[PDB]
This record gives sequence, structure tokens and C-alpha cells, in this order.
Amino acid sequence: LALKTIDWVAFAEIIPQNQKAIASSLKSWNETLTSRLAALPENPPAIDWAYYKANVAKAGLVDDFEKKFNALKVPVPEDKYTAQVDAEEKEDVKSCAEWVSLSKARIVEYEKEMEKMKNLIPFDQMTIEDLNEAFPETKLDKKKYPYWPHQPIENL
Amino acid sequence: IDTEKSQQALVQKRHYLFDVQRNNIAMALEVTYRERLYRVYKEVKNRLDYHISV
Amino acid sequence: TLKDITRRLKSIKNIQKITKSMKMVAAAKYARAERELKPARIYGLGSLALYEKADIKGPEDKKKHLLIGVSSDRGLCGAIHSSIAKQMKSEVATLTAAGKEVMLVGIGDKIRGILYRTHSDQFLVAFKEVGRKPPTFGDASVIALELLNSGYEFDEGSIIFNKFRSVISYKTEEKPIFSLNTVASADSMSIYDDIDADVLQNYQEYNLANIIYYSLKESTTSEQSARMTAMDNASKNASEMIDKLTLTFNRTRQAVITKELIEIISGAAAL
Amino acid sequence: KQVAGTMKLELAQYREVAAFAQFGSDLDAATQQLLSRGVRLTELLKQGQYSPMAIEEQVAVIYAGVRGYLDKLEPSKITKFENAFLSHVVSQHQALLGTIRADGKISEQSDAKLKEIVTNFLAGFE
Amino acid sequence: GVGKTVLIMELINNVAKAHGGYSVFAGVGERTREGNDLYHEMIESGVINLKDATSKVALVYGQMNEPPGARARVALTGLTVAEYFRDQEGQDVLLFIDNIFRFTQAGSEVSALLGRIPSAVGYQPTLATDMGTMQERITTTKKGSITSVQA
Amino acid sequence: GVGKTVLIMELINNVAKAHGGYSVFAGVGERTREGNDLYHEMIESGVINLKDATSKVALVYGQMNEPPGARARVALTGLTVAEYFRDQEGQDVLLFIDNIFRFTQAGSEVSALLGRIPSAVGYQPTLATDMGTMQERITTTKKGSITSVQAIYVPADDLTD
Ligand SMILES: [Mg+2]
Repeated sequence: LALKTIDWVAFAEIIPQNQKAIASSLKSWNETLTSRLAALPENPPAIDWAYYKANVAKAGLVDDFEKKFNALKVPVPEDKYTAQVDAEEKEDVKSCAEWVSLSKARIVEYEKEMEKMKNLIPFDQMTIEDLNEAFPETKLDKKKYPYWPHQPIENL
Repeated sequence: IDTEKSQQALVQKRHYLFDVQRNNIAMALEVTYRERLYRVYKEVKNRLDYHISV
Repeated sequence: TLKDITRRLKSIKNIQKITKSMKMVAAAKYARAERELKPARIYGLGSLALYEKADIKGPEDKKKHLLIGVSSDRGLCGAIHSSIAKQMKSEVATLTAAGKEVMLVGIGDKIRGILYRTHSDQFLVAFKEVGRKPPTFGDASVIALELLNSGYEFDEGSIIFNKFRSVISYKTEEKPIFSLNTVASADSMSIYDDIDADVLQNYQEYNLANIIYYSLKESTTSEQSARMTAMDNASKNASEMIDKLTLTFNRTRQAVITKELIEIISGAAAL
Repeated sequence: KQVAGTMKLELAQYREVAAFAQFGSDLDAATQQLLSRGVRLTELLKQGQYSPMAIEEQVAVIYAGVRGYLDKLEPSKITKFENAFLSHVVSQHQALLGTIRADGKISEQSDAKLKEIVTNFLAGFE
Repeated sequence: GVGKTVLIMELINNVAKAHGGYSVFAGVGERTREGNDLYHEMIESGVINLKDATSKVALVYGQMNEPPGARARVALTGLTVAEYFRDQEGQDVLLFIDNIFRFTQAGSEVSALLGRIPSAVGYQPTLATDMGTMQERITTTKKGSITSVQA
Repeated sequence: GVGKTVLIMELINNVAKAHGGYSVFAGVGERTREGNDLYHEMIESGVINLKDATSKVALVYGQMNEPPGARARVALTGLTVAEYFRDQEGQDVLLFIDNIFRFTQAGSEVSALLGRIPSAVGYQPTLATDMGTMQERITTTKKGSITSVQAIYVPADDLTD
């Protein structure tokens, strides 16, 4: 018996909206499956023989029944389902690994940018060029308005 | 920054999906297996009681 | 009979709880009827404050007259539609005594049904759907539209509603409604500025709509309160009837028990 | 006793006004909540046949029903809830029920645990 | 109004075709006009054949113009006729009783004639000397089953 | 749930302290469970004292599970105890009768057993006379008095019964 304990809202956090229902169904299955496990013990109580050895007057019926029972081996079925989900998990691991690496690149970039913005010239010594560098938005559109004051008079 | 940091832990948690599937696999397996064990136990008990009854 | 007594008692119990429910609903509407009055009361009185200050008196020498009466489409109010009916009848009588050509307009199915029979010729337009929903200025604007687009130039008019006084008290009141020529020719209107027939006409129409709205917002509160009180009285009446029926039921129950006992003992004592 | 006192009180307050249903939309909001909670409780009172609940599960469900947790759930689902929730509570909180049965009271510790479980399941419940 | 004798005749025919069971119709204290109408409708609906032996019902009629003793025991008569089918041929028989109301009022007349039990007692479906022992013979024996339809 | 038995015990205590007269409690047709509950409540509140000679009330019980003769005569038994306290001691006695409608019912049953024709409703033909010969002993004399407190049950909430 190898069962992996699980959160459940964490599960809900990682379901893409395209396939919620099936996942939810999956979820449902789990719970009822768990109940169905608690609905019966591990092994059935083996039928004794003496009670039938001394009460079943039929010749050999109890005997050959018990023997063919001992000679019976129930087919314990094999999954053939875990390997594929393992491989799918592996692929998903690769994908999320590359994703998180690229995102960490983006994070260190944001960090460097904020750091640049941190080391700033005290404003009373900054030229309009330094301001335009520190905020490319403040730069005037020398293309749409190539003439003074290079901006709509309204917002002036 | 932190939003990306949030996205980091989230994808980090993604592994729950697979093991839950695994959980249902091993569960349903033992279910059908044990169900078979009680099917065979019930059916032989039925014939046994039938003869001792009649 | 015990069974028919139970039947009638169940009937009266049914209508008793019905009136209880209706009374509580009417009180729930009296809530939001008294609230939306105060702003609307201020608004309507602010409208009228001009006529009040300039002290216009209307002409007593002209005949064409309009009588608007505000009511609802719902009954069970009590003395609401009856009061409006009586006031409108009395004033139609008094005015037509002076030969004044009087026309009628009724806001509400009830007042129109009450006044239509005895007064059908003296009638221009009525209105329905008033009473279910708390009245709003859109309604008053529609009414003013319909009144102006009627081919009837009233030289004077008056609206009659139920000025809500308290949860138990209401007074049937009657506000006057002047026409363009009245305010124009009023000498006391000479002190008002940038005034000409066009501006006075527009202002007249807007004040007509304003006063109709004000009357509506007053009458709805008055009617909710009256319905509350009337349903309370009906519940108490049905309760008294239930007590009478319970007395009669106990009497009949005793009689039935005694009769069956007599049957038993007389069928047994014959042996 | 702890849960049934308030249950009976609220049910009396519901019955003393239940005649005013079918026009609740036109009534005071507090009494409207009274009516809604009353309907919630009555549907919490229905029960299938040959299924006698244990006492601790009884107090658990009545608790989840009386503290307003179902005020936001419409009535036609309560029974569904009452089933699923109960299963949850007996599946992954057996120790809590064991303690409540060993004491017979909702201690503030077990009270907080009940807060936790009912909140979490309501959040998880459809 | 609604067609009900058609429903009774169809229940008879269907239990006789699907299963190998017959039916017994008791007319305990009932209008002779209705009884004749039903007898005819059954004849002309195939349930009864006056020229064969393939009829699917046995009739027991006690009309209203008979003493209370008649209209009280005419229920047990049909009950016995169906009891034979049940406990002799194992069938699932369909016993119709036109009214238990007629049975109980005819019986109350019986009890008032003897002058022992007052007329306020009526009949008790739980007393053995009353409808009790009749409503108990209509059960699911482990040899068959009578089932009673009471119009 | 309205504190009836507390009012009974307080009346007993007050009459014993102020007027110096004891009390009698006739339990006509009482549930035995309620009889025992009341007994123990009286033991706690000091009305009854199982250890000394300072008890205030004397109890007389005819329970719900007795033949109708006993349930009809228990009220007279309690009344006789109280009559002794009034006459031979010269006191102001209290006589609690709970219930009195069960006294009437016991009378009706005793009548129906003796084969007497029932009156109106179903009570005995001697209803008023039974109640009269009972109640006319509870009165004031030139020696003392007897003040009766009777719990009234109204059948089918009908006072014209
Ligand atoms: Mg019948």
C-alpha cells in the first residue's frame, strides 16, 4: 500500500480552465474510491473445513471444493497505467523547469532595472537628458511633432 | 518581481496532479482485486451453505 | 354541525392570516414610502414656493377648469379612494354650479371606476399601473405630456390627493394649478425678470409635472399607511369572529359527545 | 444542548413568521434572513430511512447549519451538502468526533476545529 | 366517469397473460345495475367466454337487496375462491372488492341486529371477529399471492 | 416551565412562617415521575426535612396507575389531614390539590364502573354533588381555616366543559 498524501486546494490551483470538470471528476473518484476501500477489509475470511467436514454429508463436495479453492489463484491485475503518467509527469517537469529558468532570467533582469532606478542623481542636479534617460516616457516625440514645443499645446 | 516569485512556487506545486492520478490507480487496482477476492469468497460460501441448507 | 363549523372556521382563519400578511407587506412599503417622501416633499414644496411668494390668486372670471385626482389601482386601502371621490364630486358640483366647464382626469384605476359612472361626459383621460411600483418622475412626466397633448387648454385646474400627515392620519388636500395667462397677467409677476410668454410657458409645464410628481409621492405614502391600518382592523375583526366560532364549536362538540353517549346507553339498556 | 438551544430558538422565530413567505421580497431584511435560515434548518432536519446518525455527527451537522454557514447556500442543495460534508467529517476528522463523543460537549478547542473544517469544506464545496 | 372497469378488465387480462394467474371479483353489497353492466362489459371484452373454458375471472356478487349477513359474508366467499387458486395452483391472483365501505356498513348492520356491540363502534380492521381476519388472508404466502384491489 | 412547584413551595414556606399553619399536598392522579421529582424538590428546599421534626408539608399521593376508587378518594384523604390540622390545632392550613380535573375524572370512572347512566358530555350524574361534598369542607370555622390551592386543567381548552 503506497499512497501519496495530497493537499486539495493546491490541486485546484494547478488546473487549467479548459479541463476543470474532468479533474473535478477525478477528484470525486478519489473520494468514493477511498470509501470503497474502507467499505471492505483486505482479505476475505477463509472458509473453514471442520464445520463443513462434519456437517456436509456429500461425498468429496466439501473436499474438492476446498481443494480447487486452494488450487484457485485470483488474477491480480497489473496496471499498465502508471508508466505513461510517469512519463507525462517527466515531460511536464522538463517544461516547468525550462519555464522557471526563463522566468528567473526575467526576474534578475527586473532586479537589475530596479537597481539602476535606485541609484539616481539628486534631481536638482539632473539635466533633462538624464531625466529622459531615467524615464524614456518623458522624452519628447521629435517625430510626430518635429517643431517647438514638440507636443500638443493642450497638454502644455 | 513577487508575482513572478508567486508563479515560481505555483508551478513548483504542479506535481500534485500526477500523484493524485497515481493514487486513484493503486486504489482502483486493490479495489477490483479485493472485490474479486470477495466475489470468489461469497460464491463458494453460497454453494457451501446451499448444500448444508437443503 | 361540527364539520361545517370547522370548515367555516378554517375559511375565516385563512382570510385572517391573509390580511396579516398583507398588513405586514403594507408596512414594509410604508417603509420606503416615508423615506422617499422627505426629498420629494422638499422638491415639490420648492416648486410651489414661487406661486406662494409671488402670491398668485388665479382668475375667478373664467370657466374652463381641470380637475386631477390622484389615487391608485389597488383596493383595500380603506377611505382613500372614497375620500378622493367625495372631494372631486363636491368640487365638480360647486364649480358646475357657477357654469364652469369642468373636465376630469384620474390617476388610478379605482378613482376612475368610482367616478366614471356618475361622471363620464366630464372626463378627458385616466391612467393605470399606478400603485404597484413606487412612483417616479418618469411617471409624472408622462402624465404631464398626456395632459398637455390633449387639445384642452384649461384656464385653471386643481389636483386632489391625500396629504400624508402621520401613520394614522391623512388629509385630503387640493393644490391649485394655474395657466400661462394667469401667471402672465398677474401684476405681481411684473417684478420677475427676463420673463416672456415662452419662458413662462416652459416653466408652467415643468411646474405642472413637478406638482403631479409631488402629489403622487404624497398619495402613495398615504395609501400605504391607510392599507396598513385597514388590514390591521380586518385582522382584529377576523380574530373576534374566530373567537365566536370557537365558542360555537365547543358547544357543538359537547352536544355531539352527549348525543353519541345517549345512543350508546340507550342501545345497551334495551337488553 | 449547546447547539439545540439556538436551533430551537431560531426555529420558533421562523415558525412565528413562516406565513409571510411567498411575499418575503417585500419585507424587512432581518426577518427575511430569519425566514431564509428557517428554511435552511428545516431542510437540515430531513433524513432518509434506516439511517440513524451518531450523536457527534448530529451535533456537527446542526452546528454547520446554525452558524449561518448555509445562509449563502440555496435550499435545494442543503441535503447534498449535508451528505458530502458529513462524509468528509467522518473520513478525515475521526479524532475530532472521537473527542466530542468522549466529552459530550463542543469545547472551544473543538469549536475552533469545527470552524476550520466547516469553512474549508464550504470553500471546497460546489 | 373515467373508464375504470376497462382498467380492471385490463389488469385481469394482463395478470392472466403475463403470469398464469386468474382473478376473482367480489361485488360485496353493490348496485345490481352496475353489476350487470360489468358482467356484460366483461363478456363483450373477452375476459369471460360463455362458450369456452378460457375465462379469466370468477365472479361473486352480493347485491344490496340482500340481508346484512349476505353482504357481510360475500366478501369472504370471493376471498375463499381466490384462496383456492393461491394455495392450490401457486398463482398470483387478483381479488377485486368493489367496496370495503359496503362491507363495513353491511357488517355494522349485522352487529346492530344482534344488539351486542353499540352502533358507535363500527368495524375494526384489526379485530379477528371483524374485517381483521379477512384482510389478513390476503397476503404473500410462500405458496402464492392474493392481491386485493379495492375500488 | 413557569415555576409552578416553586410557587407551591414558597406558599408553603410563607404560610408556615407568617401564619404558623402547615400545608397538605394531595397528588390526585399524579405521574409517578413528577411525584418523585416534586418529593425531592421539597426535600431540597427545606419544605420537607427527613432528619428532624421541622417539616412543613404532609404529602398524600394517589398516582395515575391506581384503580379509579383510589384516585377519587385521595383528595378526601388529604382533606382529612388538613381538617385535623384546622380543627384540633386551630391553624390556617393550605391544601394543594394537583390535579383537580383528575379528581373529576376518577369520579366519572367510578360512576361508569358502577353502571350509572352517564350525564351530559360524559361525566357522572353526580358530578356537581361529588365536587360539592368535597369542596364544602374547605372553609373557615370558629377554630381555624383551610385554604385550598387547586391546579385546574381545562379539557380541550374549553371553560364551558
Ligand atoms: Mg372503499
